[PDB]
Amino acid sequence: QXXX
Amino acid sequence: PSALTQPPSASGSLGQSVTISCTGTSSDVGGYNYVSWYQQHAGKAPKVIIYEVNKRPSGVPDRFSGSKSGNTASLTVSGLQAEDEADYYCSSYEGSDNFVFGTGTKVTVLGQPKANPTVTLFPPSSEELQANKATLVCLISDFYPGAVTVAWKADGSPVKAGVETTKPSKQSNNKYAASSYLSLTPEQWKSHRSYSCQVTHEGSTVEKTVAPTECS
Amino acid sequence: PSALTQPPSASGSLGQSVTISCTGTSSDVGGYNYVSWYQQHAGKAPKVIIYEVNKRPSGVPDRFSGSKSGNTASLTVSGLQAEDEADYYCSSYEGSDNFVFGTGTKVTVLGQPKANPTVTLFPPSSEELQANKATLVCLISDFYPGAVTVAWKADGSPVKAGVETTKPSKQSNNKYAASSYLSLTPEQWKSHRSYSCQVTHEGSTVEKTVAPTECS
Repeated sequence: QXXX
Repeated sequence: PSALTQPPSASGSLGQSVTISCTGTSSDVGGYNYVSWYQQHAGKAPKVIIYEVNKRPSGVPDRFSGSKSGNTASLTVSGLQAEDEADYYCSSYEGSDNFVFGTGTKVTVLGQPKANPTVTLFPPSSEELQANKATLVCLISDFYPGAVTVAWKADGSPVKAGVETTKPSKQSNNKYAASSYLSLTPEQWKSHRSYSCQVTHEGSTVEKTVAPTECS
Repeated sequence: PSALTQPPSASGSLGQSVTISCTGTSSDVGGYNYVSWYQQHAGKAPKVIIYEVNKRPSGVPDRFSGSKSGNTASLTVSGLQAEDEADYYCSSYEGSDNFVFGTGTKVTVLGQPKANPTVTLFPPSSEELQANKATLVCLISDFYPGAVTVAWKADGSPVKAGVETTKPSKQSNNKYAASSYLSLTPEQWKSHRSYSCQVTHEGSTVEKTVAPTECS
């Protein structure tokens, strides 16, 4: 989730 | 390089609970609040059930639980649902734009009830017959657990020819489906009194028949 | 949520370049970029290989590339190797809990000729109608690579409900079988003009069609  | 450390297998009793740990490093699980838990059911797509350590996606099971300690993140499945049978993978940020993944768990739901299979036998389709082929299907559906024996017959005699039987696969009701098919000439079909599909499961044997006794 | 459209199988001879697509629906893959690709080797866990449409993570090989025109993202393996056999998955991080995942693509290094499936569709038999039950079956066989998309359509309009599809199960001839089924109320069966089993396999989709009559 990207997350990042 | 290396990954996150997960256990293979982690079965709760149906209704109870199962926890899956994911143990990593000071650089990964141990250094950020970006721990992601995924489902992924046999053959389907991976599904995020937990982002950022303890955050669920909107319509995620209200008792899928996330918890970091040190280098250990933990998913608690509570209210062990049958449908919970799946693989569970963890992941972590890991410095400058990386993302490492856990080895993966297999979770089981101990105490699922047996189910003997529905056996639907279908004759040569109308259409297919026009095109000059005949294929019988034996649909073996909704059984549990995942093992069956299909043998076919022509007037009470084994046919080893032109039968082919799919391995069983879980269905959205976590029971299994499977099929057996027999390719014939319309000659074969129309010259033999009855073809039978004999599905054996857990000592039980259910046998379905079909006759070239369909209007047309 | 949703699923992002990927192709069923995506196969190449050892050497060629191959493109996988993920076609989204505005929201998630549709003008918005957290489009990421994961490689899912047979039985191991996901490894993200391309983050943010075209960027690749530390330790991924240059022959992997990503792209996104409008509603489709692409990955291209340029110089297909044995170890490129895996399933690939796309995804999109919206802005919240529910990051969406795509459907999956079996990348296959070809070991035989390609086979496009023989879709056979079966109507609910008269005996079954007898018991006041109706199940349709879509036999998909003699195909390779062993990955397909099934889809259903009631009287033109797509159908989600009473459906299950099996995993490709390699026959004795190493071509594959798979089947899909729809169970319904007999009246449901008479509530429509026609039903379609629609299967996607590499270059060719094939859609077969049944209809209710009144034989007995």
